[PDB]
Parts: sequence; C-alpha cells; structure tokens
Amino acid sequence: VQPLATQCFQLSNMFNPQTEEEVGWDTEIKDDVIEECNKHGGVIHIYVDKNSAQGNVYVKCPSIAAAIAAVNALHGRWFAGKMITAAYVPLPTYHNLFPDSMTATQLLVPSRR
Amino acid sequence: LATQCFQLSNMFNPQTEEEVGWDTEIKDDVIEECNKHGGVIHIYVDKNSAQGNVYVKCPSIAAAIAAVNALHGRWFAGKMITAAYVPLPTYHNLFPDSMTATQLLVPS
Ligand SMILES: [Cl-]
Repeated sequence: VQPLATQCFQLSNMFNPQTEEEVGWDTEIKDDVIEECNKHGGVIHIYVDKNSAQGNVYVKCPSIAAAIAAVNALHGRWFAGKMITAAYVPLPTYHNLFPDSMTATQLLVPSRR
Repeated sequence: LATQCFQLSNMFNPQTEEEVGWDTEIKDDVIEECNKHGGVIHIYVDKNSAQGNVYVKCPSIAAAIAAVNALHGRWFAGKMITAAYVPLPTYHNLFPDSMTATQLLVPS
C-alpha cells in the first residue's frame, strides 16, 4: 500500500542548493508555498531545508484535508528540468524532526503582500 | 552545526533487528552512500537504540556534510531517515575506536 495522507508532507526538487543564486530564495519559496496553501486549506508549519541536495521543503497543514489540498496544488510544478514531488510524513517522524510542529495550530500567511 | 560526525535516526526499529545482517547491511548502506561523497572512517549501528540510531564519522567535515545533505530527508526502509550532526567529542567518547580510525571504510 501507499502511506496514508497525514497533516505533514515533504516536498522535493523545490530547489537545488548548488544553483540557488538569489538572496532570500528560501523565504520566497516559503512565501510561494504558503500563498499556494492559502488558496486551499492553509498551512501551520513549513520548513525549507536549504542544505538538502534534493531540495526538500517540509510542510504541515491544519488538517489532513488541508494537507491533501496543498500537496495536490504543489506537486505539479517543475524546476530546472526536475519535477517537484510530495511525500507524506507520519506525525511521530515529522514531530520528531519538527517538535514545535506538534502544537502549532495557527494558519500561516505569506510575508509578501 | 556540521561536523565530521552525525547520527542517523529512524534507520531501523526492534522489528528490523529480527532479520540476520540487518545491522551489517545498514552499516554497508551508509558506507556506500558515504563513498559516493567523501567516504567514512567509522560507523556504529546501535542495536540497543529505540530510535534506530546509526552513528557515522567521515574523514572530513566536507565529507560528512555531503553525506548528511544526501542522507537527511532520504527515505530508507519506508521510513524517512533524519541526520543530526554529532559533536566530534561526543562521538569519540561514545565511540573510542573512531578517534584513531583513519582507514576509509568499505562495504563488507
Ligand atoms: Cl517515517
């Protein structure tokens, strides 16, 4: 079987730390993702892993329904010939990686207006 | 806090320990990944750890960073492995033999 949808997922290929040349690039990715999520079910945690070779972005939505909507809105885009992929993370694993994501309930909004 | 040393987590569970060579294969898998980057000079699969911890030391921090950046977030045995750097002294105290270990490890 495939892992059930959870509140939490990991995006890949969102970027390539070797090629990323713009200052504040990871924040723009963060804003881009939140903006995308706020067209759907929002998001309560996000983390762009600047050092990951596969360009990982971690996300947690206020509900699995919100998470599904975000994943479905995000996993379609392409970057640098590589396609973005989402993988759900079980709560304990995601919570172990991101302890603070456990009690975070506030919907995030983008920095840029 | 990049160092020569890191702790992989979620590499296994007590259920993983029921197959022979589970630890030898995990050991080999990490070495293999490290030898695609900067290699590795010490590894310890902590059979007694509940969190499926594997301890690793690379010949240089450049090597470890390359390994960690390749390993963290990576999926292994259906579980997302996470790498957390281990302070060098901590690693050496936990693992005395890793200090003078300079021979690049190769798989079994
Ligand atoms: Cl997992």
